Amino acid sequence: KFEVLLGVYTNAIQYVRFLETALAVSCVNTEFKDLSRMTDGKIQFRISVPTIAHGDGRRPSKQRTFIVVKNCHKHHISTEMELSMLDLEILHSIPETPVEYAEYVGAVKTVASALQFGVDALERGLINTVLSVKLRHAPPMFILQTLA
Amino acid sequence: EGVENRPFPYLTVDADLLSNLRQSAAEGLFHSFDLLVGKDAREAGI
Amino acid sequence: EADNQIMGPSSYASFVVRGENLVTAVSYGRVMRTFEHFMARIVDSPEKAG
Amino acid sequence: EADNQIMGPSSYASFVVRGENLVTAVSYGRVMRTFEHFMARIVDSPEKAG
Amino acid sequence: EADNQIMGPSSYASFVVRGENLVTAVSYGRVMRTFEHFMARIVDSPEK
Amino acid sequence: KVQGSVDRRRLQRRIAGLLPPPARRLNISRGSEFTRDVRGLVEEHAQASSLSAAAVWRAGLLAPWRPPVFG
Repeated sequence: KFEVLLGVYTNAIQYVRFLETALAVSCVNTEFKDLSRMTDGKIQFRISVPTIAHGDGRRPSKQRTFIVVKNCHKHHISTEMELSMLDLEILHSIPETPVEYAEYVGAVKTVASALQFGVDALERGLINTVLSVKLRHAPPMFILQTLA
Repeated sequence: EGVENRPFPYLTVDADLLSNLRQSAAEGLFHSFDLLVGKDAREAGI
Repeated sequence: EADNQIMGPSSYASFVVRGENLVTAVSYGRVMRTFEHFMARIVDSPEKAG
Repeated sequence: EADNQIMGPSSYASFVVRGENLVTAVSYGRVMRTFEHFMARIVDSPEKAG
Repeated sequence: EADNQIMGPSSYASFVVRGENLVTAVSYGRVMRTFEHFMARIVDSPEK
Repeated sequence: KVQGSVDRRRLQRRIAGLLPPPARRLNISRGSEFTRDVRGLVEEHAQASSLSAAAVWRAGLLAPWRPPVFG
């Protein structure tokens, strides 16, 4: 007699989205759905600098105007979710006996759990990379105490 | 420098961008900038 | 705490490429942010400043 | 001579920078010819072989 | 030319179909059709 | 209540697209279960060898997990 053996599965997960945290206050999020195709980003500012007409004869700054640009930072995140072929080959067929109905719904729960963990891994990786982007462009406090 | 001097529909925002700017840009906070003073402060020809 | 919750956007901003952007993406390989605003501020009302 | 005159065109087939082209003229410095035909190729039913 | 480069053979009466459904099977009106059908099979795959 | 950076449906259909095909069973038990397997085999060879879109689709669909030699 071949006994089927059931083992208890758990999903110790906290469903966190990037719009659920307060970190998204710092970031205006757009979903450019083709960012693998972008080679580079660009954004230009054209600051016109006004001056002060002065009574004393000084060398007058004739309409200074800065044109600065800002290149985008493009970095990808990659999770590596595994999936065994043993509970994958039974996903193609249909059950007709209750042992096949047991192992098929076990395979379905396995691929659905490991599939939604990859999404959660990408969300946590998204929040991690946003936080480290905010860390990388961050001077310490004792510098901006005087430079600001 | 990668700055394009082309004319543009420059969207006008209201934030005080030039808060201590010239002493910042002369020291080179920006990776690539261009200062246009006087006759070069115009729109370029197409 | 002075407050317990803050309002905010429920979904990400949608910026997909339109037909004009795709043509500029196919031929020259250069996409602008808002092609309708560039058309509105160059070839629809250029003298109307912003 | 089998003929003494030929039927040819009467004016130069002009082409000026129109509206849609002017955005790419100003922002990129890259104008194509017959932009509308490119829109007809890769936006309006691009599944049609030429 | 005894005829103006025209021959009218009844040989090309049965190979008007057998040679045709091979060159029209890759004529981009069926390649897109077969690939859209396979895309429909792909969309039919996970919903079960 | 809110929207994630990934939709589950797109990742689901991408995994369903990049899935390997199932290995071909061949029931030697019943002839009614045998004729369907041999019909699947001849249809597989037909759509894998005929000059159409089916051949290049199945050729891209194939993955090459080779077993090692044993002493």
